[PDB]
Amino acid sequence: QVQLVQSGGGVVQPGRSLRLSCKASGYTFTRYTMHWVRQAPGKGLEWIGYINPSRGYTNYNQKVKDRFTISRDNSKNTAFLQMDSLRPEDTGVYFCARYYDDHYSLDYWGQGTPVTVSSAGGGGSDIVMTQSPLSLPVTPGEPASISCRSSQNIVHNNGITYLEWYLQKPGQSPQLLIYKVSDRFSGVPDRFSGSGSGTDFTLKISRVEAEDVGVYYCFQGSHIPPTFGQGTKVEIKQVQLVQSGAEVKKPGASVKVSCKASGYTFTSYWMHWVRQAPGQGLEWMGNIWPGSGGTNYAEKFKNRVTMTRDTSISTAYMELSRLRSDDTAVYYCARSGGPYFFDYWGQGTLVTVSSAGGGGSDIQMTQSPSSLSASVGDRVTITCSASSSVSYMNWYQQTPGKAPKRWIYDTSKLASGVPSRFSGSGSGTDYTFTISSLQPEDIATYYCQQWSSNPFTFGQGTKLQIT
Amino acid sequence: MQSIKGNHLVKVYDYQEDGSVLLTCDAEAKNITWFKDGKMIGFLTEDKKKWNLGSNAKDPRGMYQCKGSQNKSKPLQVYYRMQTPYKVSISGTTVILTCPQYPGSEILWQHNDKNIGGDEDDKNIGSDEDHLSLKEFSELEQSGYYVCYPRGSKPEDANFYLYLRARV
Amino acid sequence: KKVCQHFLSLQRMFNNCEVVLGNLEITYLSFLKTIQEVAGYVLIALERIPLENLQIIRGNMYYENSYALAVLSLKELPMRNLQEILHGAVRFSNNPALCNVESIQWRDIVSSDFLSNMSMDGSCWGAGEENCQKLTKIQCAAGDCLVCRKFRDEATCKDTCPPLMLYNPTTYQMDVNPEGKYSFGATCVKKCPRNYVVTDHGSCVRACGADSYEMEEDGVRKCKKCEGPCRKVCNGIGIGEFKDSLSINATNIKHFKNCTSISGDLHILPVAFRGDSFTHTPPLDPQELDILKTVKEITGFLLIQAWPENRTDLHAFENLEIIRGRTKQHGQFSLAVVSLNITSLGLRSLKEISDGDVIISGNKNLCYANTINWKKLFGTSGQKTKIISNRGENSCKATGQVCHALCSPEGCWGPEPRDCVSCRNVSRGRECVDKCNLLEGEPREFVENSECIQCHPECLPQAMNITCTGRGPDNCIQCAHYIDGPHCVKTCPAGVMGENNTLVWKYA
Repeated sequence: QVQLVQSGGGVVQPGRSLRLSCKASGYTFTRYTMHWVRQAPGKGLEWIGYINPSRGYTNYNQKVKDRFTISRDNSKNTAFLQMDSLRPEDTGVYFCARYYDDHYSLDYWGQGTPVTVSSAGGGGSDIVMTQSPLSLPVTPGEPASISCRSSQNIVHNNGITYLEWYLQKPGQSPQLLIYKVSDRFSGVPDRFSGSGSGTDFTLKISRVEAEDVGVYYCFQGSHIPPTFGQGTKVEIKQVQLVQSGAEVKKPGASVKVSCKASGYTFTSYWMHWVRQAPGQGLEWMGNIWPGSGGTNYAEKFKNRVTMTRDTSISTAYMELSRLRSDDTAVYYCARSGGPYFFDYWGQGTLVTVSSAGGGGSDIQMTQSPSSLSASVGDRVTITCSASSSVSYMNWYQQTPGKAPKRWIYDTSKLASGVPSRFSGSGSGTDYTFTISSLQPEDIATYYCQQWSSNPFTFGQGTKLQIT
Repeated sequence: MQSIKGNHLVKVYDYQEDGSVLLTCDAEAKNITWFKDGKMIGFLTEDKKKWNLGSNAKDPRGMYQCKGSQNKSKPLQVYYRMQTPYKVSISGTTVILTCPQYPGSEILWQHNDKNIGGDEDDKNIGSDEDHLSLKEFSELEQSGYYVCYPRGSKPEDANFYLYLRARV
Repeated sequence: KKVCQHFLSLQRMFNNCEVVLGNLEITYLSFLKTIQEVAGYVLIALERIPLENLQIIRGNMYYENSYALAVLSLKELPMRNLQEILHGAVRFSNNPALCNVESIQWRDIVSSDFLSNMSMDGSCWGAGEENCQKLTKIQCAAGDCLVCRKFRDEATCKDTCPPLMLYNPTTYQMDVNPEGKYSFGATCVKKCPRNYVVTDHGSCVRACGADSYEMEEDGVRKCKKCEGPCRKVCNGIGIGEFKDSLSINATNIKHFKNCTSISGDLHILPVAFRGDSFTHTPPLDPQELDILKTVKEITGFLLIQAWPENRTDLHAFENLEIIRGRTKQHGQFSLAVVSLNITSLGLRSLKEISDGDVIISGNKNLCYANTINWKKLFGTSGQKTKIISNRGENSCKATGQVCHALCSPEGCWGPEPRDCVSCRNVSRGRECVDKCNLLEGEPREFVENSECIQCHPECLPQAMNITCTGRGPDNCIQCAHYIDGPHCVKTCPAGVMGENNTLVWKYA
């Protein structure tokens, strides 16, 4: 018996990465395409993508082709779907299905693996350093006070509380302002000052002028991934690390944003490399100890970013691969100091990335009615409308808690075991599924599916109930 | 290839004693009307129903489609070498075929209703995106009907098949 | 006779212990019965514990102070045999459940330690009247003594076993004892058995890794004193727990305390002394760099790319002795003291830089270095020094920061006469004086292979000829203190051990 076993589901923090495994049994794993389909709660089946195990050929739905990675192990007859940058919209049951090319239908579906994207581990791995006021406008000459509270106590085992409050004036490099909780940066005027302990810290800006205007974004330090804060933009109520230039690419392309180093022995200060998502806070991306080429890349970008070194030319590249729609950022490439992380910073090479999209829009299937209640023995007719003409239509039966099972293939052919009371008919953009005599065993969710074009499109599903 | 389902009524008669290319129309015989690259090239009022394209030495080529009492059938790309059509290139003894419709989905190929270009265990049959490579082309073995289609769709659902005959 | 020093572990690892040379820490079922002789303490912390044969407690440890028989909170604890606790006091206290024990005195069980004899909650001893105290005093203490005062080889009671070494007046030398007997616990064993290593006092211990070292000068491992620091391999920066460490960082300097053969590569870099932030390191305090001064091999690559500027030498590594470059930083540079501000290369002992080439560059005020002929140091022919951009050699020579002419042609790694590769005349250890005190001098040396070896202090100096030819008081030409036969000595032997440990009168 053909058997597909999904494994690896569970609860992970939003943005985290997850890899699933689908062990295929009962058949030659290399002989049939393995495709991925997700069923979000309350949502219909969404085709994710497929991989040809014999050819390795993979296609992914435009929604996740840049976040999902479909992999396979022929020696293990197992497919892997690497899901990175996990988002709440991706919570759902993930199913693996075999493509029998002969029937142009997903004939076998695995039992599926549930995936829930939520703040289970959020705040543990990171250190949510939320900042108290937000966009607090301050009139000049007033004791404005911006506080930030840390999801854990930021006090490292060395005992040094390595908070810092790096202040970014309009259109400028992040510049460090309070070195630890209560020192001040040399050249950072005493006008700013700060205090705190445990999980709440704050800085009192006793006299504020035009100069301090800008957003004070509190870094973390003890938390293994540096973690900069949301940003309470205060408004009104030498060694220079040269960056590379503004570039704009298209989705999935590659950027190598460079940082030339001058004024400090390049192999003597780790060129830790922040990023600044526009409309979001800074987040470390990964360091590089220019001496030895060591990278310590960060988790949210652990498998997309590659930051290499070229000591001779005094330049540090940072090859981000497979850019996704929200990677548009200004990658300030700063120098990870002695007593203060991110001391003196670079110009930053804004890299706004937004391709057309490609296969964002595909054949759309409409199933009617969405819900139907009928008596035992009643004839039930379900209609499925496609936005464009399809050669063959497939019907799948999904009982609550069970995997979708192919019911009709080729728009009229009943799968093995299907009662003759079920029937499928239609051509082009109109198809019909008919159950001549409803039985109590027929209660399930029924979906029509198109495969003529990638991605495979499924109807909204018809919930059939017995009155 | 062998089948006519999908409105692929135009076929090549490979029962020729002489090197002439004959095309056949699989429609309810009343009168067969032939077309070549969209323009009508003949109207068979009963009697004969096959269309002679001449000697195969003349490299007959074009999109041929027939029509009986129903609407015109799908075209049959004839390409002898002794709507966007399939691209044909010959280099030495290598014959390369190019998919007219390459939306970037996985493109598959079939030769006389037989899958080809899938297994990597063939050094002489390579598939690279919308291009199929046929090295050391065997005129008697590799000639026939060829068809390409995307995963999830049917080969008979293709807009047309390609009839390839090449002496290399 | 089995030996020992959680309840399950102790009841399994003391059960067969016929004698415990340590102490009897029975704390918190009938598991011990033949604990014959105990040279130490007994931490009785619990109602029916036989301990029937537990005969002698030596108090070699104590719970707090002379706390030999500590009790707390056992009527059926018939310590009938425990008849003389030696070298200790009985803290037989908190005996709430103890019966038949108050009736028995607790003082004939101890000798001359009644001052610390505290006890609080003719006569029978233990539970059941079948047991008695069996007084024997009011050298046996357990009643050819059964249990000896100090040492009982097989059956005789001895204070001290036959020594491992017995003086030979026939050799006029204090020789080994052919009947040498290491004192195993209190029993003399011709061979230190039980996989135990002979110790300094002669009592083999299974661990003498403190202030000593283990050696095998014969078929039995011996515990020898630690020459300087004894070998203590530590993983360096790169291989082991610090495998990701990027410098001799602050949080990682200490675990290299006493770390003899840094097996990785010490790599002190600018981030370390600057003290790193995205790695969470406090600034390396310049004094703490002294910790590595015990380093005597850096069997890797020592790239020392900044040391505290207020210090005028790389003295903290003044004990490197081999820099065998099994790993080579940049594949060729093995000792790479580069871009510092050391006045003298200062590394006084590097005597085998095994593999890589050595770059001593950028040390803009390191001037004595260029004189060193780096051919005797390097260890394979593919080495080539690169001593570049040190202080201008003409500038150094004119300013007189030259090697002390009390040092031979080989160069000298620092201005002071101690730091000099090879000596003009002889050498008195780390320094190399003008002339070893052949006649004039307090130490009054004897030159050796171009080295001054201080005379045996047990020999008086003589003013007409050289003091003493060779090391060891046998070879000294003047002996004002007594001289033992044909050898000098501190004093004539009286309390020596002879054929039967005879106190050799020897001579007057």
